[PDB]
Amino acid sequence: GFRKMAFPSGKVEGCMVQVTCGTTTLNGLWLDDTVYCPRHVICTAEDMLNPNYEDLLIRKSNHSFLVQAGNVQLRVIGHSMQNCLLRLKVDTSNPKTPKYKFVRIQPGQTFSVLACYNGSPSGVYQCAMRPNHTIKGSFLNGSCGSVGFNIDYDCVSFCYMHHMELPTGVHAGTDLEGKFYGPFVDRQTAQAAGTDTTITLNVLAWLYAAVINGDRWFLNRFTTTLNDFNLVAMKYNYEPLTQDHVDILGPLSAQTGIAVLDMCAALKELLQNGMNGRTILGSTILEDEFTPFDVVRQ
Amino acid sequence: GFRKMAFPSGKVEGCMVQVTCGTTTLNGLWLDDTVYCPRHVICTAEDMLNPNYEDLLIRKSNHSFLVQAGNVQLRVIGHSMQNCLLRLKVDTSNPKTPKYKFVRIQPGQTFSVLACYNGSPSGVYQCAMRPNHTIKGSFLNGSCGSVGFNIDYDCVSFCYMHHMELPTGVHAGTDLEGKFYGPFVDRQTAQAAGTDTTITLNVLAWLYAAVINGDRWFLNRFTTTLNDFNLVAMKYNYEPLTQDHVDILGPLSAQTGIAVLDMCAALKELLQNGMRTILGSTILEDEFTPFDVVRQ
Ligand SMILES: O=c1cc(-c2ccccc2)oc2cc(O)c(O)c(O)c12
Repeated sequence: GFRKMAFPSGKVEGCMVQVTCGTTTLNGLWLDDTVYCPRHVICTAEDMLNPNYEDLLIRKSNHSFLVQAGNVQLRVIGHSMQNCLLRLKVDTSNPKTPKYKFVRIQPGQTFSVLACYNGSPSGVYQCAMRPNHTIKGSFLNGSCGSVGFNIDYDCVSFCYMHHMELPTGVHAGTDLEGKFYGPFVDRQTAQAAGTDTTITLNVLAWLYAAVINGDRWFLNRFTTTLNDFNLVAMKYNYEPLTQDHVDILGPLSAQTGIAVLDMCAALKELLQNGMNGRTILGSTILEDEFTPFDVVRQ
Repeated sequence: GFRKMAFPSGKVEGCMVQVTCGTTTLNGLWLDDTVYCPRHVICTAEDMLNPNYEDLLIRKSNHSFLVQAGNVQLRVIGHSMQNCLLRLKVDTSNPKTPKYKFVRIQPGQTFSVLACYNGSPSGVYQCAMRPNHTIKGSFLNGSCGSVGFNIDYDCVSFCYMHHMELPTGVHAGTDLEGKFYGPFVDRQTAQAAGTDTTITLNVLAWLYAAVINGDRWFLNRFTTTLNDFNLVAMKYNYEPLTQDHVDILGPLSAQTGIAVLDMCAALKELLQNGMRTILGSTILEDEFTPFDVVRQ
């Protein structure tokens, strides 16, 4: 009844191409006359903490990159490195280029991922940027260069390009300027992310979504202080709630009729006692990948 | 890393339009020179208690249906009824019509929904045809005509068109021939879905997925016949397992080394004793197919 939804992916699907350098093939994003892809496509198996990407790329030519848009092949007439991305300039300008921008999303925010393989889209799902700057996504081999995005109006805000899977199985990538999210580097060495936490602002948004959907069982008559709640949050590996967070939830406090500090009391009770086998909005776990904005849209 | 994934929606977005008739607008599906939409578009709020569609349809002309594909308007050149669907022959053939079929989805199978409002795609989600022929979808006021679909290769198998919410909160609709899923009718009436049952095939697939992910407390060394398993399942309102279901679980069984009937013996104990968490939750997921699982 209330479920994760992904943006319609059509404006992105039209931008997906396949980029091959040597014996390596991944996905790239074709916008106007530029193709973006992860730079480790030049990289053989010297990915193993060896890569000097400046050295590997100086030895390449436009000729060494093969880019296919569906059936058609596009001629690479230029190339450059932007952080951990390749910028391939091509002769044809994507007729399907949408209105778009590049944005760097902040932890806790959500976006849709179009999981791609050899340049053909295969799946779409919603997810979130974790506090430790990883995403708990679904990426197989060949998904590299898949992009994450939000759509507002006719405009596509790209926020993520996929680069690698970490040992723990979470995923790491960059924005569309090629700067990584988090402490990661694009080399096949072992890398740990920071210890993750739970997105408090999103759980509270979700609890509001349950109230707005006719699920009030977890509420109570109590209340707590911002700091008094925050003390419970730390004991449970939850992100401290900022005063601004409260201000973000204002509109939802209104429609629900529950004061933000009251919902914290409810949440504090849920964390301490558990859920006793009941469910909220259909889930038996405190759900932290809907934003206030997401809940408003449904 | 197990998430519900929807198919890419773009091959379907290219086909969504806006049908208006009177003061009622909903969504329509535009393939070639025909536009498909729910026939209840021609009803008034009054004529919703016991409508005679053939009557209401005879009392309408081409010029009675407004079909808008974005800013452009399409001209209705013809119109007929196909069961619970209106077929509007249109001015133009859709330049963006993909390779497609009309398939009839079986209970337990899944599909992607493109939730549209005013012909404008809003969002994509995945869901399953429940055994009681409803779906637990996400459809607000204005979603009728939104379409459900699967993609295999470059081809869109259309399988659902949305028509109604039932008082349960769940949703009912037709295939793209206009034949409803279930016993439901496009009249405001006292219809309601039957008792739902759990899709046992998908729960068994979920258990294989959890085993693959390192969760395996629920296994046991007991065994069960198909027949003794099916008898227990039905007492708990789980679908009985068919011969074909057992085969569809073949790949997952071998990948795990857990024989199908051994996983059934584990599910049997969970049904009779309860749970403890599986893949993070205490309720068994039943909308993840065996196919969803093998993809990872
Ligand atoms: O997960 C991936 C990781 C890497 C990689 C290479 C060097 C250092 C770190 C990661 O390359 C890839 C290339 C692909 O075509 C693909 O589908 C992938 O999933 C990966």
